[PDB]
Amino acid sequence: PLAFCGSENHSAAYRVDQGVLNNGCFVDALNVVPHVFLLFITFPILFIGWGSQSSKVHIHHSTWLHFPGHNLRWILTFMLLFVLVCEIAEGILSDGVTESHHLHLYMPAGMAFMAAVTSVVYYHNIETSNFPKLLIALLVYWTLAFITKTIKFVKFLDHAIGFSQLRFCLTGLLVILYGMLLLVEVNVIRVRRYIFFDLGVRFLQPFVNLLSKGTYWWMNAFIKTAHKKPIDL
Amino acid sequence: DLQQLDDTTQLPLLSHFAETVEGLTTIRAFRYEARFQQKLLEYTDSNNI
Amino acid sequence: RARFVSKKGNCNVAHKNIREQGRFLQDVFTTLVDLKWPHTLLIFTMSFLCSWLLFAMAWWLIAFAHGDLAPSEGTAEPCVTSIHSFSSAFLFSIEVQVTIGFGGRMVTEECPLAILILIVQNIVGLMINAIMLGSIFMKTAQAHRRAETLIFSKHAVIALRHGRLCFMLRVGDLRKSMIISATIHMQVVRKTTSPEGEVVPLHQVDIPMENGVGGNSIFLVAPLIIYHVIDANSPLYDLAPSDLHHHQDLEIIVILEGVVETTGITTQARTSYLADEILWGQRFVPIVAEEDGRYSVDYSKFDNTVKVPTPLCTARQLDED
Amino acid sequence: RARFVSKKGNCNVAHKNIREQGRFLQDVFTTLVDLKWPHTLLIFTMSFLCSWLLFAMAWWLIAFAHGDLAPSEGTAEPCVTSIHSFSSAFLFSIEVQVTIGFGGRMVTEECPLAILILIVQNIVGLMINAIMLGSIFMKTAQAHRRAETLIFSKHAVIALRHGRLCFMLRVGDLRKSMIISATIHMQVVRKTTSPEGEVVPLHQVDIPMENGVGGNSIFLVAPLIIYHVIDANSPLYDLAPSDLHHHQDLEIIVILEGVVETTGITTQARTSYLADEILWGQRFVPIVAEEDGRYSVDYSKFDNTVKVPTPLCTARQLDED
Amino acid sequence: RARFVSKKGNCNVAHKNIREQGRFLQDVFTTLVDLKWPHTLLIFTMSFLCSWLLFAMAWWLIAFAHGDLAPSEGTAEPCVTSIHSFSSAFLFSIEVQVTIGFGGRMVTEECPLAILILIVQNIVGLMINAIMLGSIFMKTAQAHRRAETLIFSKHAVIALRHGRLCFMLRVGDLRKSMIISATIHMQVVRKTTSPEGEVVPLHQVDIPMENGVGGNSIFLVAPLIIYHVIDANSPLYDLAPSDLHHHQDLEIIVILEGVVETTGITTQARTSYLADEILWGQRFVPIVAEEDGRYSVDYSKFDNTVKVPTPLCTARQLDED
Amino acid sequence: RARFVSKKGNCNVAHKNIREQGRFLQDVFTTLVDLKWPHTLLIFTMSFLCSWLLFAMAWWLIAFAHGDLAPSEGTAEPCVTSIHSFSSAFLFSIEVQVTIGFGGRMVTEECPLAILILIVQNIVGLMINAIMLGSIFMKTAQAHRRAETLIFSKHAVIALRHGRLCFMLRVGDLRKSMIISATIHMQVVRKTTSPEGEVVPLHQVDIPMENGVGGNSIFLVAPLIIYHVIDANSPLYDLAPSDLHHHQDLEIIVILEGVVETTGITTQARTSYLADEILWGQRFVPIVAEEDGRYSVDYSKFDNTVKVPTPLCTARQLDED
Repeated sequence: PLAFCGSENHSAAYRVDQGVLNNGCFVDALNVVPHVFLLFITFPILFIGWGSQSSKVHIHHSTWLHFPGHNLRWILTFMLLFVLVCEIAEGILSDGVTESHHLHLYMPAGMAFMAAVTSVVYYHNIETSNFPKLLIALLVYWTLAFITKTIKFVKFLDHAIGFSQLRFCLTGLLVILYGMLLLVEVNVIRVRRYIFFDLGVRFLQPFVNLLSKGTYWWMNAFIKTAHKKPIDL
Repeated sequence: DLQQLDDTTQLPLLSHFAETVEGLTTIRAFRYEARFQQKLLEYTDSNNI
Repeated sequence: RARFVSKKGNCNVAHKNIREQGRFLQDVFTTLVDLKWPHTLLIFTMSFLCSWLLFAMAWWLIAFAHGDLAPSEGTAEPCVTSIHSFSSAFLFSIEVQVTIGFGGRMVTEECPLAILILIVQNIVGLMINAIMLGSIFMKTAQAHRRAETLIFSKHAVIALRHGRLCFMLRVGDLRKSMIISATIHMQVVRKTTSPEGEVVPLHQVDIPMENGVGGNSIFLVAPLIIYHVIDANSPLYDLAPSDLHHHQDLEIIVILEGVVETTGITTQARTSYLADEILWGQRFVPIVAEEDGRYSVDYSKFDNTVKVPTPLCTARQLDED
Repeated sequence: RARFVSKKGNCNVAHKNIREQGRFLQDVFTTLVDLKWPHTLLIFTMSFLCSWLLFAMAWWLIAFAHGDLAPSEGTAEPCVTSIHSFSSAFLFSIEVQVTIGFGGRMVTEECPLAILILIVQNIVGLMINAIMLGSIFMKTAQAHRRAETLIFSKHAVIALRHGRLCFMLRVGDLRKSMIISATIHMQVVRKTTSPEGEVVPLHQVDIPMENGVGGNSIFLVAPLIIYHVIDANSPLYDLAPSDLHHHQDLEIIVILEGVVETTGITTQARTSYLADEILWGQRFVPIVAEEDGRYSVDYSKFDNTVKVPTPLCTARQLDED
Repeated sequence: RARFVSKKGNCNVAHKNIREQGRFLQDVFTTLVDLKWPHTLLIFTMSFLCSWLLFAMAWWLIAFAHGDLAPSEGTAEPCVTSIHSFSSAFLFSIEVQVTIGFGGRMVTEECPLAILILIVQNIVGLMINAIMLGSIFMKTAQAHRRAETLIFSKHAVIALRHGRLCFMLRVGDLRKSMIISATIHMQVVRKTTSPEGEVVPLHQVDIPMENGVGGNSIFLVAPLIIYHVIDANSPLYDLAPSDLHHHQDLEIIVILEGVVETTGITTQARTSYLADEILWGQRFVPIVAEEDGRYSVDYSKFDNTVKVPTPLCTARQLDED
Repeated sequence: RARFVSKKGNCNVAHKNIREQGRFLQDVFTTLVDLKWPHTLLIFTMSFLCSWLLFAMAWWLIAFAHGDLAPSEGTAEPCVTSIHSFSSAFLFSIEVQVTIGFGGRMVTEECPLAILILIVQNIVGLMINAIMLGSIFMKTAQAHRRAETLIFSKHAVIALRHGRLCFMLRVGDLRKSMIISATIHMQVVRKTTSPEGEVVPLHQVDIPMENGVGGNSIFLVAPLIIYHVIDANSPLYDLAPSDLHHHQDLEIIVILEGVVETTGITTQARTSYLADEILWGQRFVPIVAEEDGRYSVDYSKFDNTVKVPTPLCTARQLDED
């Protein structure tokens, strides 16, 4: 039937007679809402701005500007992806112990995972087009995700679930990871202050994003166009 | 094709050294040491590319 | 050879190395209208379906937080009636935002926050309805599809008319609806070199359409012969008849523009003529006849060309007898 | 014998032997707007009724697939409630698509295919609603009905003016709304021979309207006299008064076009003047008089001509002293 | 004594004795937009309320013919549920045609002629919604109300500029938006006679606006001074300063027309300058100044003039010392 | 120091002392489109919410006047069913006006004044629906934000071409869709004096764009070096290269306007060039090359110059050896 937190209980666990946000299903349904906010603020502006760059309006390939904190932003985003796939597998092992698909264990972490991939490709599409006049929607996503994770963490600390059950440790890692993904305060205040405060080199390795430093995504163009062309000096 | 491009940039640097060691007294007469250093700068740059 | 605009009318430019993508984000409506059709229907049904999912999640959270979803109840009257699902609230967002309004799921007067969500859903659904249905009407109703039924001649000729060499071609309207205030722009495109050493690659310099008033304004009902007199001010003054071959740097673009009478949106039809598509010494066959009180146009003979004797040198040398 | 443009404004061209019929299907919108009125009413109600019938067959197959039409029921709820016929599903598809939504028949959340075909019926109903109501508004709002109220003169005249001989017709406006940027293109059409041997059957030669600056614009409030002065550049230069008979191939078409002020959509009004319809030696009567603080226009005296003493020879022979 | 166009811009013509009144019904749409505002709201309410009363009499005749108005009933289901009056059927026709659809009154599957009346009511209500809502938006979106925020000068001046007499006037835009491709047509209109005996009572002859390039196109951001240099080929060449009295047939009407930037619908502003409003020997004050980086335009200084010593001869007499 | 138009195209005028504020209220529609985006969102949701609150107070006075709000009831049916609050009548006004129609609250046939309030609410809701959805579509669909995607050169040049000095600059289009009938009006604006003593502070005098036919219309596919040849009739005839300093009163504005192929709404792009953005003795690089059968535009070389030898003197000094 697949409901949020099951029909398996005496009749339902949906009742809120203790209050709002004492229900674990309600604090996980509140944990959904910045990820669905970032998906429906990110997918039309990415499909308008960078799905329009088809053939016969190609790209610029020079002056990759690199808004700072860039290496630690991608290192923290890959640590966020690792702790989110641990929350997927922890919610799957929490779900399989009874029955009936208690859906609130892994559906907010899956929506957080898809919001994290669209956040990092939204940051890369901002950062290769070199204008910072966006990205405050990403900032209010990180503050919304931080306040919903710290309300989940303080309601985990209320019932004494501390450090033996692993969803306390994973929400504590995600609270300190969203607090270190409030690194966009360096981009608005400390460096470059947008809110209120090269040449014909075609090598492109030391000025590219850190995934393309890792898996060499710029070399896909050179391995593409060495077909149907010989490579001269 | 990139390996063959590495061999065709690796050849004129060693032929430049075989030019400039046998012709050292006449490259110190026609005072072109800065121009030959500019030529080996271009050759080692293309080799490292 | 690499030609400028094609025979159908789409250009061949590549537009590489655009420095700022922010100028593409300063306007979104021309980017939204200017997409292709499986992009346009995808952004249409994705904007409508994802707006119903976002407001469906908002109705599901309001029916969560009132405790309507718990069947363990008292006898208090709840917020929105018979929602006991997510997907019943997705059906409620379809019943609100399309304004179907069936009646098994109706808004009670219990929460004011549900009346706030209903006000925000009706306002954003009216705005998304106005923008996307006007955008799909502007996507269907645009005038660049009128250029497919404005035929041109496939070949252009250069022949003698009134003692002068005339660059003659043939445009053609094909349907019953006319084109109001149609205007011919003929431009020569070739790479030229200045006497002060300035080289430009596509020097789009104009040639005048010879009309009889000088201004370019045609009345295209019957297919007519657009002709340009070769004068010393015209830059086809030194065209040899042996110049007309392939790999010759010479291209002639024709630009026909006007407003469609039915739709009201200004169209533009265009074509090209390369140097191997210009046939010297020929002229077009007369394709107009009259029959039973009406003029008849034989459109199958549209680019049939008949050779005449023509003096085989330049029009500068036709001033020298 | 056979005229080009009829006197109310229709052009009498046949458009025979059209080879490429495949390029008519690359623009369906100009063909959809350019139909006649029973054809656009039939494609209107047939597109709406076939969309309702196709989705009604989809809802009937959904209720047949759930077993809802077979009334041997226990307690399982149908995925559309209270369908037990085809015609109940036709009333349900009518209630969904134009968003009436009564509530005897509503969607419950059992079949997910019912929610999918509800989304698909709302999306195709919004597309058919936007394209069809915009197409019938562009059909009834087009500006070719503004040529019915732009009354021209019935006969054009050729008279003496300022030492020259001027070809005069009279245009007229009928409404209190004006027409913005009204231009005039007077073209002669006759079967011309070239001096070099080219025969054009309808050679459209633009003659200038004499205006004061040379440019063709008028301010159409009063019914003013459009006049063209015959100089040696104009192709009426050798016209005799004995040449103006029937079975004479000489025709002047007058094209008046501008932006209608009320709609904002550009119109075109057109007429013709054959060689029997040009009165030699007469001129138009003055019909505008000043009375009671305003200006009277008498439209009953519109085509009324008075006879002038006029030299009965050609305009080239008026340059012979 | 009676001006042609007034200073506001309405035309003082009568249009008496219009014979062909049948062509006003050939365009019902431009007459439907061309009504005044209580006539537009009266035809809007009368079209919607008359269509609901027509289908209300249709649904009342259907429930009369099925006998559902007679409340002595068995267990046969009606054509439409809970109908027992005319006024309940009028509420049902309101619930169908503007697609509210409450559901206490709904249509059932007993009655196929009710389904035919529902199909005809949905088609005619969609057509009435399309033509009436597009006519309301084309009524309120037209651009003749843009001429209220286009100010002209109240006077026109004749002074000296570059040695010659120039007829100057001061057009001004009031708003922050632009008017795209704004053209000026100045038409001096008076009763002129011919040499050959023809009298024209309102002979609109043009004068060129002096732009330097000849083609009349300006850039109305700042209020600029539109001037026409009185050449020998101008019709103000014999205008003496004794001729600037009242009771004098001389009138210059100034036609500003262009496209509004916000709407895209083409406007036209018009005004006039009679012979007592044309002041000889004055010129405009400089009203444009600059402060803290921007240019400052004092609009209270707008039609203020300052007397300068000009000659008091004609422009013909200014060519002879 | 204080420039006329900025480089983004926004005009720096102040518009001080607008006296007649009441002529702004004769067009409410151009003020309604001409507001900013949070003001048009606030007037959109405030117009819809205030019409729902005004008719909700009307339905609450109807249900108070019938006595429906009293819970001490007998068996007489109310004229609106199931109203026992103000907020139930507010949900009923939401259910009527955007035509949701749930049907737990519905109009019965008791009150005639409820049927009159339903007719008045449906008419006023259709008028507010037509004007507000068309006004938000004309707000999101105007063409002045299409001017951001037209790139100009950031500097303008003066070079030798064909024996003369030519003021050259580079326009460029970044989109695949064309701009139909794109015209250029290059204007030079500076403070002039008359010989007779008239000082015009912001004098827009036009320079003609040299094209070859004497008309100013381009075909904008590739970025092209548009240019004006300095004649003795042009007012750049006495410009020295020593007069290209800062705080020289010289501004040249280049206006590009046309019809967009995507929407059909007329656009205008404009920019300016001061005396220190005009660089003497330079010319643009040729940026267009051909590659694999198409032309290619390298946009990074858009304003790069090469500094050619040029006679460092005026164009009047070019005419004297």
